[PDB]
Order: sequence, then structure tokens, then C-alpha cells
Amino acid sequence: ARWFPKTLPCDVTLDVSKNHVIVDCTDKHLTEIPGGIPTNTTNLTLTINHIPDISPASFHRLVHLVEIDFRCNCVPIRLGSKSNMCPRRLQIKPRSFSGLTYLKSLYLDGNQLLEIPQGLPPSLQLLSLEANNIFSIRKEQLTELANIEILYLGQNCYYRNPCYVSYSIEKDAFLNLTKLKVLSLKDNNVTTVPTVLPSTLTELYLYNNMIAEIQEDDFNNLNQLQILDLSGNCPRCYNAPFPCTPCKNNSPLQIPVNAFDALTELKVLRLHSNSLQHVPPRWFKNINNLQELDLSQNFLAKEIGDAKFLHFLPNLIQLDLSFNFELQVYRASMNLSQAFSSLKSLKILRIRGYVFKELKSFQLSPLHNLQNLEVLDLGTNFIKIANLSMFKQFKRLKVIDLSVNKISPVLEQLYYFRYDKYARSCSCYKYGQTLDLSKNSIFFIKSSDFQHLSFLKCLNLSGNLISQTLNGSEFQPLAELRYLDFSNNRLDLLHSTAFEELRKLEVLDISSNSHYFQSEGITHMLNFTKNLKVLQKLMMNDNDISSSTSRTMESESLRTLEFRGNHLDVLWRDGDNRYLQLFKNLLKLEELDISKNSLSFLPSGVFDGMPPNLKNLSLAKNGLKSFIWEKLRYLKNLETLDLSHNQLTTVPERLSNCSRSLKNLILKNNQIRSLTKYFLQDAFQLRYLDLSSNKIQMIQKTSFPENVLNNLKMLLLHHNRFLCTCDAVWFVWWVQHTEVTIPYLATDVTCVGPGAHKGQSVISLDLYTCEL
Amino acid sequence: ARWFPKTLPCDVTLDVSKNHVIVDCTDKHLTEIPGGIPTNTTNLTLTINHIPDISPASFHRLVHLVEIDFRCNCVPIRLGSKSNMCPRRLQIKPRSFSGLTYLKSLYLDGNQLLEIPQGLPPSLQLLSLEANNIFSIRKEQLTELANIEILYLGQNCYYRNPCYVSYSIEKDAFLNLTKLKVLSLKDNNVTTVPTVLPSTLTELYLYNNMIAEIQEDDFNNLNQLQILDLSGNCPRCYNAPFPCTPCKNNSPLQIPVNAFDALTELKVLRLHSNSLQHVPPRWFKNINNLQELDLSQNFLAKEIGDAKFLHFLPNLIQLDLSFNFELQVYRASMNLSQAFSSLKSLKILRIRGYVFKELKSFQLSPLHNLQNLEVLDLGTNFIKIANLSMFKQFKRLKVIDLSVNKISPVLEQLYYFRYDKYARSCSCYKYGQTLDLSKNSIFFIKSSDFQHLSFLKCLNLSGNLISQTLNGSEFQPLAELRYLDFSNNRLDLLHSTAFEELRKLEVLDISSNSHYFQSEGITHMLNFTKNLKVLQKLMMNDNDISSSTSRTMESESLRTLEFRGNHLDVLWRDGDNRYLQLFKNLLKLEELDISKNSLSFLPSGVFDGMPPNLKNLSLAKNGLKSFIWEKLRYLKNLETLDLSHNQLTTVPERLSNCSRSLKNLILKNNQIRSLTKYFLQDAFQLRYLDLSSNKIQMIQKTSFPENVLNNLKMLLLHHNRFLCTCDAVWFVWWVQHTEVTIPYLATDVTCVGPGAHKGQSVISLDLYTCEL
Ligand SMILES: *[C@@H]1O[C@H](CO)[C@@H](O[C@@H]2O[C@H](CO)[C@@H](O)[C@H](O)[C@H]2NC(C)=O)[C@H](O)[C@H]1NC(C)=O
Ligand SMILES: *[C@@H]1O[C@H](CO)[C@@H](O[C@@H]2O[C@H](CO)[C@@H](O)[C@H](O)[C@H]2NC(C)=O)[C@H](O)[C@H]1NC(C)=O
Ligand SMILES: *[C@@H]1O[C@H](CO)[C@@H](O[C@@H]2O[C@H](CO)[C@@H](O)[C@H](O)[C@H]2NC(C)=O)[C@H](O)[C@H]1NC(C)=O
Ligand SMILES: CCOCc1nc2c(N)nc3ccccc3c2n1CC(C)(C)O
Ligand SMILES: CCOCc1nc2c(N)nc3ccccc3c2n1CC(C)(C)O
Ligand SMILES: *[C@@H]1O[C@H](CO)[C@@H](O)[C@H](O)[C@H]1NC(C)=O
Ligand SMILES: *[C@@H]1O[C@H](CO)[C@@H](O)[C@H](O)[C@H]1NC(C)=O
Ligand SMILES: *[C@@H]1O[C@H](CO)[C@@H](O)[C@H](O)[C@H]1NC(C)=O
Ligand SMILES: *[C@@H]1O[C@H](CO)[C@@H](O)[C@H](O)[C@H]1NC(C)=O
Ligand SMILES: *[C@@H]1O[C@H](CO)[C@@H](O)[C@H](O)[C@H]1NC(C)=O
Ligand SMILES: *[C@@H]1O[C@H](CO)[C@@H](O)[C@H](O)[C@H]1NC(C)=O
Ligand SMILES: *[C@@H]1O[C@H](CO)[C@@H](O)[C@H](O)[C@H]1NC(C)=O
Ligand SMILES: *[C@@H]1O[C@H](CO)[C@@H](O)[C@H](O)[C@H]1NC(C)=O
Ligand SMILES: *[C@@H]1O[C@H](CO)[C@@H](O)[C@H](O)[C@H]1NC(C)=O
Ligand SMILES: *[C@@H]1O[C@H](CO)[C@@H](O)[C@H](O)[C@H]1NC(C)=O
Ligand SMILES: *[C@@H]1O[C@H](CO)[C@@H](O)[C@H](O)[C@H]1NC(C)=O
Ligand SMILES: *[C@@H]1O[C@H](CO)[C@@H](O)[C@H](O)[C@H]1NC(C)=O
Repeated sequence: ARWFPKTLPCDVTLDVSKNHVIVDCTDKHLTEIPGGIPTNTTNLTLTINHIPDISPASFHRLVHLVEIDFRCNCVPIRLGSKSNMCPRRLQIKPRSFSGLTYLKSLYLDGNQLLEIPQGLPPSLQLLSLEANNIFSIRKEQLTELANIEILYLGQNCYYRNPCYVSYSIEKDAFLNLTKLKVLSLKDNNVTTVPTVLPSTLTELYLYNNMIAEIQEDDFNNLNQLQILDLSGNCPRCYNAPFPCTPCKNNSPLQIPVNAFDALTELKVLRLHSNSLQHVPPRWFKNINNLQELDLSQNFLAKEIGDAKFLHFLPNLIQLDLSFNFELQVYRASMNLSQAFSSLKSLKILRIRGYVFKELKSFQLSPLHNLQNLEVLDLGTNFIKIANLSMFKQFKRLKVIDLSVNKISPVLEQLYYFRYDKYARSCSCYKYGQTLDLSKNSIFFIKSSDFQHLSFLKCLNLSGNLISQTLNGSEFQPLAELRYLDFSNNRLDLLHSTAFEELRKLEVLDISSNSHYFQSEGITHMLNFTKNLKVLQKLMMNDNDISSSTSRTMESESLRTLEFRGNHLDVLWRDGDNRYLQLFKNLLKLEELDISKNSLSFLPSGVFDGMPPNLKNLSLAKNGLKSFIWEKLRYLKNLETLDLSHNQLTTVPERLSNCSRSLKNLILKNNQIRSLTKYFLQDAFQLRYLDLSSNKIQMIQKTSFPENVLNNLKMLLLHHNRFLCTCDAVWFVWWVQHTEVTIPYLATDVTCVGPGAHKGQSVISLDLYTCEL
Repeated sequence: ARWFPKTLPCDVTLDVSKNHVIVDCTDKHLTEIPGGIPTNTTNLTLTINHIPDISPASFHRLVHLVEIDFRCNCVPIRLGSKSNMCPRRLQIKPRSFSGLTYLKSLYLDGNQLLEIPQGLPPSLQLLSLEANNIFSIRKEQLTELANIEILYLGQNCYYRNPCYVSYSIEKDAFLNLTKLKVLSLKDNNVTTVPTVLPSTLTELYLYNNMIAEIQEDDFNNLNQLQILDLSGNCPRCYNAPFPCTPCKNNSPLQIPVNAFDALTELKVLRLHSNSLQHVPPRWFKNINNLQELDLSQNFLAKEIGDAKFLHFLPNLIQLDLSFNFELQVYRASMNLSQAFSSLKSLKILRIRGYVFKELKSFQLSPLHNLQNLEVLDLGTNFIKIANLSMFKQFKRLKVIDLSVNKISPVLEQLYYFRYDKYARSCSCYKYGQTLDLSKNSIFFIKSSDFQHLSFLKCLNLSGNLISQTLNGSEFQPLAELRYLDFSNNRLDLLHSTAFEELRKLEVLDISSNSHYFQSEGITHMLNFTKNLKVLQKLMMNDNDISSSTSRTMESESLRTLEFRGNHLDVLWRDGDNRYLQLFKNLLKLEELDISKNSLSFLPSGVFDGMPPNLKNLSLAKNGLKSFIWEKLRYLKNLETLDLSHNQLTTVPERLSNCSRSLKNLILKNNQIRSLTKYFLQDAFQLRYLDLSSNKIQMIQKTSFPENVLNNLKMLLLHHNRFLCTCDAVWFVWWVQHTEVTIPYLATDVTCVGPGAHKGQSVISLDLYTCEL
């Protein structure tokens, strides 16, 4: 019990080690900077509110600020919400920041500013002005930034935030910023590389602009540069998901053979979507240290068969040559130059979108002696034919990616095609060697398909066309396999011996194999688990399972079963007792997800039929309208119960008399109108309680004893129907004074009434008239 | 417009032609019979309420009743709701019905009654007592029913409603019911056919019981019998979705060879799930008239190859032999006896679940000269091989059904396996010859697959594995095809010539082909419609479409496009204008469904890009948060606008000023809190307005002018947040007195407040204190 309730609508955190006082008002529907921000505040975040102006009054007392993050209070129209459009650009009055003598970082992105704010203090190292309307950079406006190290100025002139002219940078605008390390002028309608830049630069971002030519002297003095990105100048526009204008005459970005001669420290060079047709070896004459080269989205199909430049790249770790195919050509095979065999240090090679019919072992020979190679990505190639046995020569790899091909007998889903993959907003690999054949056209498998692949630890066959009864013979070579992803196929579980040859299998995913489960009368052996002696996790979600020939699933090893998106309602049809012990003999089961099974009620017998060590149970999203809480007594190890998104109207009379073990109880999104008188009495093991999005009007102390409440890690109460009368005096006082974490106090823990108090936050509620 | 507002919570309808006054109180959450039921009431329905008793008071004034339907006021526990269980059986006091001199039909199903109710009037023709607890029938209890024609007594003793003993029927119980035509004793735990039954019977239902044997004289005197159902006596229990006990020693229902000799009028004989191994021809010696025979779910696999009995069935119209397979046998081929060729009158033949590998032309030769044959169903057979050309000999058929097989180069989904398909609760065929290959394993198609099939009007390929670029060559022989269902495949629309060879195609479904639309960078030609010159309807739902190589779809014929479940939000990304005319050149488009496209706002240009004759537009389920109503002015022929299930908060100031053509406006399930002052002023075209499930508090007269309300066919206002204060005087009076059709007045047009009035129906609201 606090003496001084916190009324500030911001989260406040103390890191006493670094003398930091962190005040986070992100997304609090503020129209002004709140009063009462601590005087010792060092980090203030006001991102995503609607504060229309800054003034000397804004940060007057806050002389210790090292960081102000004031992003996105007035976002450009095409980037922002159309339902609450910002009426007018952010107004910054003079002298708003000059008193902030300690200020090291100022983020003003996304405020529709017209100029670089002046009057900035000389302590400043980082200034961020992305997604404003600043499209002319003048030396005079940069004087104030003598000590600046990091300067983000991109996204001020592009299709989502147009300025309708070419960007302008004055000659030498940046040269006297003698500490400047990082400069980003991406997405800006820039026409030439600005010169001369300070020789202190380590990173220069010039991507997504209109630079048609690099001058031979553009990067001459940049002997500390580590990252250079020039991508998206003369873009390759085929199937671009954004408005795309190529350089005329089908020209590439014109880079002189000596343009990079000064860049002795360069580790990263990105030349994505520059419409390049050749890669001159001479580019790399004085760069020995290069680690990452991106040449995706050019027209380098022919060059890949020649590629003399690779002889200059013995320290390269990553090479990307994806999407270099020649339009309207479907090549017979892949032609990799012998020069690839020079890439001594290569760990990652990506060649998506080369677009060819047949992959053959001899085509990968240039890679045979790359000892460090960990990832080979040949996805999205429309490969029809590939003998998988070729990968016996690639046992050292971590991931072989043939995803999205047409074979028959982790990068973001948008990655190569998106406009700016580093734009800022307001998995089985860890098991060992992985062969990813997801999203192919495999319709039938047999043992011989996997000959010589016994070293594989993860096989991903998700999203193939496999419509086959498995009998234990199809995967015989895969003696080491620990993870099989068989999701999104048409498994037919006619035989209980399915998968038994995978003797080291720990995780099996057969989710989204609903096809044979959808048609009446068909045999399904759900007892196939018995044979899998180290199986830890089974996923069988979204299989629409409503019938089973076997009555029990069996396993001595299984710990986790996901059974979401089935029809246990039909299996457990009231009057039919036959499947009430379906999961009972999964003796080591700790986690069971039976959400989304249309269970509007639970027949008696379900809880008695649960296996004895069940710890985490989800019954979410079932339309459940009633629930006999007493039956939780059968679940002696139960720690997490998820009943979210149902239609429950009551809680147990005594949660302690239903379950002694329960730590996490999730009742969000139900129809609960009141709590029982002694609901939480003596529930000392309770740690997490979600009652949000219900219809609760009143809570009294008997239901919510203080010796239970003060031990919760989290208590969620938001989006209820609290009635703020004199009867609510205890709850209101308790909420205002507690240290228990209750999220959304500042925003969605609100009185609905009476009258005067409607829409008011309970945190701000003054009930003195109740005590007169 | 009314002087006497209707307060009765039942719908009341007049059919003056048959002198009927129909009062329907179905599902009105009634706990008593309401007062004020009209004295002239002829049909009274009180089904699905919680009225706990009937007495002389119940129907006292209602002397003209011809029908009382009082079903399901206390349903058996396993059949009923578990959230509102019925506490005690319905109580009927003496003399409750004897005054109802005209009563012809009494339904008392599903009330947990213990006996046949006595004191019934002699006018009664139909009595229904299904799903009660009456399991002993005595002659004495039936004397009141001298005039009874129809008697339903089933579902009184079975697994969903157990009685724990065998059913008992006294000897000759029914014999003196000399007008009895229809008797149903299904689902009753009956052990013998009751005898002697009255010779006036036309239909006898004895299915789902424990009859082990028919005696030779059980049906001797039933010379008027038309329908006999003995199914589910000695059931075939393999994969039964209900608890199933077979007769011992695998015995069939034992039927003597002469058991049916008296049944000269018999038209329908159902012997489903009787575990039959033979069908003696002698059964049918004296039945010439038989039209329908069901022999599904027996063990007749061998008999189908012999089938001498078919020689006695020259008038049979329908024959069902589905699910006769031998357990654990997968036959090479199907062996139909030559005797099938004697089925001169046959229209429908179903043989699902025979379970065989290969279908060959010669196997169907016994059917070649059945001239009347219209439907051939060989679904659910696990057929792997079938030359589709064989169906050139079957051009006279209406439907050829090979659904749910494994072929590679309309009955309810539960039908053959369900317990009782006639249990009572409380498509392209019309285009002509149909070949249904849905739910097969076809992975690649070519022209020659359809050789000799040019007569087909509808082809169903839904749910195959077709992952192929189509180029206009794959369907060349299908010259007459009007409907292609290509849904649930993996169409790759690389070429705009896809489907062009289907020159007569009127409807194309390519819904749920999302696979190639889900991976970035892939080419997709949505302009493939240009070539299809009679195409009327295109469905491309749930394709996840977020990119297109072509900018415009084109067609001179298309009238209906379904484009639901895509990502128009990504295609029309704010700042990208390229796809704003995607639909503009569908010049004859009248119907466009762009629901479920994540459209949280509509970019400007969308409405100007719509084609000119658009009449019906759905933007439902988009998360729409704002809407510029004025843009509706571009849609000059707009008649239906569906904006349901969005997050709109306001209506236009003047709908008339946004659209002159709009007739139907659907705003249900939005967040509207108030209407604009003059919302409907001069909206003379408006005919239908749905404002249900919003948050409206008050409506005043200005918003709703009488000269618009007078032309409304329907105005939906239920599930709002009406505040019943003195400011609501107009709305409350208007609702009570209007003739405009407003559904759910009895149930869901309710005050939320203030206090006293909470949960009260507005129809019942008395505001006299406002006028004092
Ligand atoms: C508070 O503000 C300071 C100043 O911007 C932040 O300091 C940065 O912290 C990380 C450590 O995780 C470093 O790698 C950066 O280089 C630091 N920058 C400077 C300029 O000191 C600090 O992280 C902020 N803390 C918050 C918001 O919690
Ligand atoms: C990028 O700069 C160009 C000019 O280099 C802008 O193009 C001009 O736009 C105006 C108004 O749209 C036209 O009337 C001029 O004719 C254009 N000039 C040229 C030379 O193209 C372009 O809009 C700028 N891009 C962005 C996104 O703001
Ligand atoms: C159908 O009738 C049989 C009796 O013919 C019922 O089975 C008996 O049930 C009692 C109580 O469960 C048992 O003690 C007897 O052993 C059973 N007898 C036999 C012969 O099986 C059965 O309960 C009835 N079915 C239903 C659905 O009520
Ligand atoms: C009407 C079918 O009844 C059971 C059944 N289930 C399957 C099944 N899940 N898959 C099958 C695959 C090939 C052949 C037969 C079957 C099969 N069958 C047929 C059977 C002979 C029993 O295997
Ligand atoms: C990275 C791929 O970009 C374009 C494309 N789209 C498809 C497509 N939808 N399907 C294909 C099928 C076979 C071979 C090539 C393609 C193909 N291709 C390759 C192309 C050469 C244009 O045909
Ligand atoms: C591979 O590519 C190079 C292009 O420089 C070409 O000279 C060579 O003939 C090609 N080999 C094959 C097998 O196509
Ligand atoms: C696949 O490659 C292996 C050699 O690693 C060989 O045994 C096998 O015969 C090849 N398969 C086919 C189908 O050519
Ligand atoms: C397998 O590939 C699919 C589809 O590409 C992906 O979503 C899935 O997570 C992968 N599976 C595993 C286990 O990594
Ligand atoms: C499993 O199927 C394969 C053919 O795909 C066959 O070789 C084998 O005999 C089958 N195994 C058993 C145990 O029946
Ligand atoms: C699985 O299902 C049933 C018993 O419930 C039986 O037909 C089959 O032999 C069983 N197989 C295993 C591995 O338990
Ligand atoms: C009214 O009851 C009579 C007699 O049962 C019946 O024939 C008629 O269909 C009923 N009408 C309606 C509308 O339910
Ligand atoms: C098919 O079936 C019957 C078995 O009932 C057998 O007598 C007959 O010879 C078989 N005929 C053919 C053509 O296989
Ligand atoms: C299918 O049968 C037809 C005769 O109707 C014949 O032309 C064709 O050869 C058969 N096709 C195949 C692939 O066997
Ligand atoms: C085609 O078959 C599927 C069932 O497999 C069914 O859902 C669909 O409605 C049928 N299509 C048509 C046009 O009848
Ligand atoms: C279309 O595809 C078929 C078979 O794949 C082939 O016969 C034909 O060459 C193709 N037509 C065109 C115009 O490419
Ligand atoms: C479809 O789209 C592209 C232009 O994006 C064009 O090449 C192609 O010929 C068009 N086809 C038709 C049938 O209009
Ligand atoms: C909307 O109302 C104004 C004022 O009456 C009128 O001038 C304007 O033309 C109207 N527009 C339409 C489309 O009716």
C-alpha cells in the first residue's frame, strides 16, 4: 500500500545502476504532455499520441533528459491512420530544447516537420527526422550539430510521403560534422551522392533514390566506411509491389571500376535492385575485408555462370544473388561458375529466383569444398526435378532451403520484393541439419527418395500434396530425424504404424491435414503414437477430427499435444462415452490445447479422463456456456487454465476448493457480471489472473482478499463495466494504491457510470463525498 | 397508424383463405403462456420455451385451436442445452385439452413426459410424443385415440435418452385404432414387431431398435403399407459415430423369405444397417410396385456380383447399396452382376463404399441400357484409376459422382453414418450433365483426360491437387462446359490464356487457390477474363491476393465477381495508384463482393474506379473505421450497400445527398452511437435499412421522416443501447404504434437504462409520467 498513488498516465521505471528514470507514455491518447513528469526523468517517450506542439514549457523542469522520443505525433497522411488524421503539422517553438544540456538522442520522426529544428543542444549525438517533409539540406541548418554522430533523414520524399521535387543537398553540407558516423538519406528522391562527406563515416545509406551515376570520386575520402547501401537506384521493376520507375534506356546504376578504391574497411556492400548486368572484378581490387554482398534483383543470370569478381572475395561470409533471372526465360539448369569455389569463407549463399527446371548434383560442385558453408537457399526457382540424395555432399550445412519450388517424383514473407525492408514503424533449425522442401509438389513419397540422407535432423514437407497412407516404410533412411513438419498435406492415418520408422522423432506436426478427416466413414488410427518412443510434441491442429476408429491415444513420452481446430464436440457427443479417455494414457502429457473444438459444454467424464500430469490446458474459443469448476479437482497438477473467448457467466464460489495448484487463470472475453463472494479466498498459489473484457460491475474485498492480490504478478481488469458509486470505495482505493501490475489503467480501466463518472478512469476517481 | 399496440411476444399472422390465425411464440424465453392470445387462434406454437405446466387455464378461451405445437419445453438432458437444463418434467393437469373440440394436431415432443397424456379430444388426427420418457404402451392408454391417423412415439428409449429397459407394447395395443396410417416407433429399444397392427397402416417405422427376427406373419394383414423401415436392427457397427451393439455371432436381422408377401402396395423398403449377407429373391415375389430400396451398410459385397433379386424389381427408381464392403478388403475392381440390366425403371444408383482400386468401362456395362438412369454415385470408393472417357456411354445421366476417391493420372455430409438422419430438431446440377471429381488426387490435367466428354455442362474438380500453369490447352474437348468448379487447387495464373478454351463457360470458381498468391515475386495474370466471352460469374474468394502483374481485369460479359478473402488493402496501399481501376473495365459488372479484404479505409480513387453498372457492393468484414459517404455519388446505379461487421461510428448527414439510387443499406454490427439529425430526409428510394447491433442510444423524429419510413420493407433496430428517458418519448411511442416491419421487438429491442427500465422491452415501456 503506496501513500502517494501514481496518477501519471505513463509507465515509470527506475534503473538505479545507470541513474536512469524512464518515463514511457507510448500510445496513451495524449493531446498534451502530461503534468507531473518526474524532475529526474532521463528517458521520455511520447511516441504515438496527438500532441500538437512543443514549447519551452514542454520540458522546463526536465533538465536531466538524455533522450526524448517524440515519434509519430503527426504522421504523413498516407502512412497514418485515416480515421484519426493529424489536422496540422507538429509546431516546435524556439528554445524548446536548448536548456536540455544533457540531451544525447532526439527522435522526431513522423511529425510532418518542414525544417531541421534549430536550437538543439551541443550534447546531441543522435537526431532522427525520418518521415517528415524536409527535402532541402543546407549547411547553415547543420551548424548546430557539430557533435552529431547519427543522422537519420530518410523517408522525407517518396511515394508514401511525396515532396514533388528532387531532394537538394548543398555542396559540403555535411563535411564539418566531424564526428558523424551514420548517415541515412534513403527513400528521399536524391539525384547525386552528396559530396564531400566527412571521413569519419562508418555507414552510409543512399538506397531507394534516383542516383543514376556514381562519380569516381564520390567515396574517395571514406576510409572508415563499413556499410554502404546504394540499392534501389535504377531499380528492377518487374512485379514490384510499389510504384517503380526504372532508369531510362534500361541502364544500370553506373558505377566506375575504381569507385570503391578508397573503401578499405568496407564490410557490407548492398547493390540490390540496381539493374546491373555485369559485376566488374576491378570493383573489388582494394576491398579485401568485404563480408556481405547483396546483388539480388539485378539482371545477373549470365554473370552467375562467369563471375570472375568472386576471386577477389576470399573473406565473404554472405552472398545474395536472388532474383536475377532473365524475363521470360525458364532455364534447363543452373550454371554456377567455378569461381564460386574461391569463396573460402562463405557461410550463406542465396540464389532464389534464378528460375530453372532441373537441379543436378554436378551443378553444385563448385560449392563442394566451401568448408564454412552453412546455408544454401535455392527457394522460389520453379525446380521440377531434384534428386535429394545429392545433399549427402552437404552434411556440414545447417539449412538446405528448396522452399517454394515444383519438386515431384528465417526471412520475412516479403523480403526481396518489398520497398524498404528496414523501414521503422511507429522453427526447426535448432535441431540441426534441415532440409526444407515446404511448398513443393511432392504427391507420393518412398524410402528411396531419402537415400543417403540419414544425417538429417529436420525435414520440412509442409504444403506439399502428399495424399498417401503411411505404413512405416516411407522414411526408413531418416534414422536421426528429430523434427518432421508434415503440415498442410493429406495424411491418411489408416495405419497405426505411420511414422514408426522415425525412431528418433521428438516433434511431429500433422496440422492442417483435414482432408481424409472431413469425409464420413473413413478409418483413422489416432493411436499411432504408441510406437514413437521419444516423441515429445505432437501437433494435430485444424484437422477437423470428429471420429476415430481407436478410442485411446497412447504414449509414454509425449509432453505436448496441440489438438486445436477439431470436433471434440462430436466425439464427446452427450450420451456417447466411448472417447472420454482419448488422452488419458498420454501419461507424461503436461500441455493440452483443445481450444476451438466447438465445445459449448464439457460432458462429465472429460476431466476424469485427463492424464494425471496435465499442467497447461487451453479450452479457449469454444463457445463454452457453462463449466463445473469443481471438476478441476481431478486435475491435480494444473497450473495454467485458459478459458478465454467463451461465454462463461460465473466464477467458482471458491477457487481454492477447485484447484490447489492453479497459478494462471485466464478468463478474458467472457460474460462474467459479478464475482462470487469468496472467489479468491486462500488461493495463495495464484499468480496471474485475467478478467478483462467481461461485464463486471462491482468487486468487493471478500472476493479479492488483499493477501492474494498483493501476490499477483498481473491482474487484468480492463474493458469491464465498473459502476463507480459509493459501493465501489474499496475497489477504487485498492486500484489507486496497489503495486500489483494492472495494465491499461491509463486507458481502459474506466467507469461506465453513474452519469458524472461515465468514461472516467478509475485511477482519477475522487470519491470524498462518500466519506463526508 | 395503430390505436392498439401489439404487446404479445408472439408473431401473429392471418391466412384468411383457410380461416387460420397463426400465433408463433417459438423461442421467446417464455416461462408461462402469455396472456392476450387471440380468441380466434387456430395454430399456436410454443416450441422452445420453459413453460413448466399445462392446465385448463392454458388454452381456456382458445376453443378454435386446430393445432398446438408445444415441443421442447423440457428436453431430455443429453439432447438439451447444458447451460439452461430443464429442472422438472412438463406437468399436464387433467382436462387441459378436452375442451379443444376442433384440435387436429398436438405436438408434445421433448417434454420428459412419463405417459401418454389422457383426456385428448376425439377430433385429434396427429399426436407426436418423440423424445419423452414413455416406454410402455398399453391398450387402455390408447382408447382415447379412436380417430388418430399419425402417431410418433420414437426416441423414448435410446442412447441420447435412455430408459434402461426394453420397450413394451401390449399385444394388439394398436389394433383398434382403425384410422391409423402412420406409426413410428424408432429409436425405442423395441425387441419385437408389435402385433396385430391395424390394416389401415401406410407407413411403419421400426428402425434403430433391437429386433433380432421378423416372424413370418409380422406384416400379414398390412395390405395398404407403402413404407416400411426396419433399418438399424442388427446394425453394422464398423466406424459407427454412435454407441453401437451388434446382434451376436455376426447375425443379420432374420427375415423369412415370405415376410413381405402381404405388402402388395409397398413402395419403399429400407433395410439399412441390418448386417445382411444375402438378399433372397423370394422376398420380392409379390411386390411389383417397389420404387425405393435401401440396402446400405450391410455385408452385401459378394451379393452385388450375383443379385438375382434385381430381376423382381422392374419398377425400382432408387437403389442404394453403399457401404457394403468386406472389412480389411481392398478389391481390384467392381463386380456388378448382369442382373442390374433388368432394372428398367432405375433413376438413381448409389454404390459408395464398395472400396476398390480400379474402375473400368466394362464393369459398368450392365448399366449401359438403363434408359432412365439419371444419377450414378460411386463416391468414397478409394478408386485410384479411372478413364473418364468411359462416361461417353452415359450422356443421358444428370450426375456422375466420383467424389472422394483417389483418382490420379446433394446428400448431407453425415448421411450413411449418422444414427438417425430423419431426427427432428427443436450447386451446378441445373446447368445439365455433371461430372463430379471433387476430393480426388488429380495433380496434373491434359486435354486427352477429357476425350469424348464434350457433352458435359458442369465439371467439379474442387479439392484436387492441381498445381499447374493452365495455358488454354488442358480442357480442349469440353466444348459445352458451362460451369467449372476449380476451387481448392493450386492454380498458377502465369498465363492470361488460362481457361480460354472453355468457350461456353458461364461460371468459374477459382476460390481457395491461394498457394501461388502466398509467395512473393510470382507473376499472376488477373486479366485472364478478357478471353471468356460468355462468362457471367467469377469466384475468386480466399486467394490471399495481394499483388497482380496486370493492372486491370477485363470483360464484356461478367456480371458477378466474388473477391472476398483477399488483400485489396495491400494492392491499394495508400500512395500506390496502380490498381485503383482493377475492376473498372468489367463493364457489365453488377455485383461485387470485396468483403474480408482488411480494408480499414478506402483510398480515394476506389469509388471512381468502380465499373459503371455496379448495383450490389459488399464491403463487409473489413475492419472499416471510416467512410466518406459522399463518394457514393460515383456509383450511379448502386442499389445494395453492405457495410456490415465493420467499425463505423457515423452515418451520413443526408443519405439522399450521397446516393439517389440506394435502396438497401446494411449497417449492422458497427459502432454507431447516434444518427445524424436529418439522416433519412428525402431518401425516397430507400427500401431496407439495417441498424442492428450498433450502440445507438436515442433516435429523434427528424432522422426518420414518415414519408421515408412508409416505403420501408424492413427497418432493423435490435441489439442497440436505447436509453428510455423522457427524451425518448417520440421513439418509444413511434415503435409501439408503427406498421413498419421491425424484427425482434419481443426479444431484442430493449432499454439498457435508466436503472428501473434496464432489460425492459421498449414495446412494453410506459412513459405516462413524462406527460403528467
Ligand atoms: C535512455 O537514453 C539513452 C540515450 O539515448 C540510451 O542510450 C543508448 O543505449 C544503448 C544500450 O542498450 C547503446 O548501445 C546506445 O548506443 C546508447 N546511446 C547513447 C547515445 O548513449 C538508453 O538506452 C535509453 N534507455 C531506454 C529508453 O531505456
Ligand atoms: C521526385 O522528383 C521529381 C523531379 O525530379 C518529381 O517529379 C516532378 O513532379 C511534378 C508534380 O508531380 C511534375 O509536374 C513535374 O513534371 C515532375 N518533374 C519531373 C522532372 O519528373 C517527383 O514527384 C519527385 N518524387 C516524389 C515522390 O516526390
Ligand atoms: C435397452 O434395454 C436393455 C434391456 O433389454 C437395457 O440393458 C439393461 O440395462 C440395465 C441397467 O443398465 C442392466 O443392469 C442390464 O444388465 C441390461 N440388460 C441387458 C440384457 O443388456 C438397456 O439399458 C436399454 N437401452 C437404453 C438406451 O435404455
Ligand atoms: C469406406 C472406407 O472404410 C474404411 C477405410 N478407411 C480407409 C482409409 N482411411 N484409407 C484407405 C486407403 C486406401 C484404401 C482403403 C482405405 C480405407 N478404408 C477401406 C478399408 C478396406 C477398410 O481399408
Ligand atoms: C521468380 C518468378 O517470377 C515470374 C514467374 N512467375 C511464374 C509462375 N507464376 N509460374 C511459373 C511456372 C513455371 C515456370 C516459371 C513460372 C514463373 N515465373 C518465372 C518466369 C520466367 C517469368 O516465367
Ligand atoms: C555457363 O555460363 C557461361 C557464361 O559465362 C557459359 O560460357 C557456359 O557455356 C555455361 N555452361 C552451361 C553448361 O550452360
Ligand atoms: C539419386 O541419387 C542417388 C545417388 O546419390 C542414386 O542412388 C539414385 O539412383 C538417384 N535416383 C534417381 C531416381 O535417379
Ligand atoms: C516449414 O515451412 C513452413 C512453410 O514454409 C513454415 O511456416 C514452417 O514454420 C516450417 N516448419 C518448421 C518446423 O520450421
Ligand atoms: C508398406 O508399404 C510399402 C509399399 O509402399 C510396402 O513395401 C510394404 O510391404 C508395406 N509394409 C507393411 C508392413 O505392410
Ligand atoms: C489401435 O487401435 C485399435 C485399438 O483401440 C486396434 O485396432 C489397433 O490394433 C491398435 N494399434 C495400436 C498400435 O495400438
Ligand atoms: C395449422 O394446423 C393445421 C392442422 O394441423 C395444419 O394442416 C396447418 O398447416 C397449420 N398451419 C400452419 C401455418 O402451421
Ligand atoms: C463376380 O461376383 C460373383 C460372386 O458373388 C461371382 O459369382 C462372379 O463369377 C464374379 N464375376 C466376375 C465377372 O468377376
Ligand atoms: C480412355 O478410353 C478411350 C476410349 O474411350 C481411349 O481413346 C483412350 O486410349 C483411353 N485413355 C487411356 C489413357 O488409357
Ligand atoms: C463441388 O464439390 C464440392 C464438394 O466436394 C462442393 O462443396 C461444391 O459445392 C461442388 N460444386 C458445385 C458447383 O456444385
Ligand atoms: C500449352 O501447354 C501444352 C502442354 O503443356 C503444350 O502442348 C503447348 O505447347 C502450350 N501452348 C502454348 C501456346 O505454349
Ligand atoms: C494481360 O496483362 C499484360 C500487361 O500487364 C499483357 O502482357 C497481357 O497480354 C494481357 N493479356 C490480356 C488477355 O489482356
Ligand atoms: C447535395 O446537396 C446540395 C445542396 O442541396 C446540392 O447542391 C448537391 O448538388 C447535392 N448533391 C447530390 C449528388 O445530390
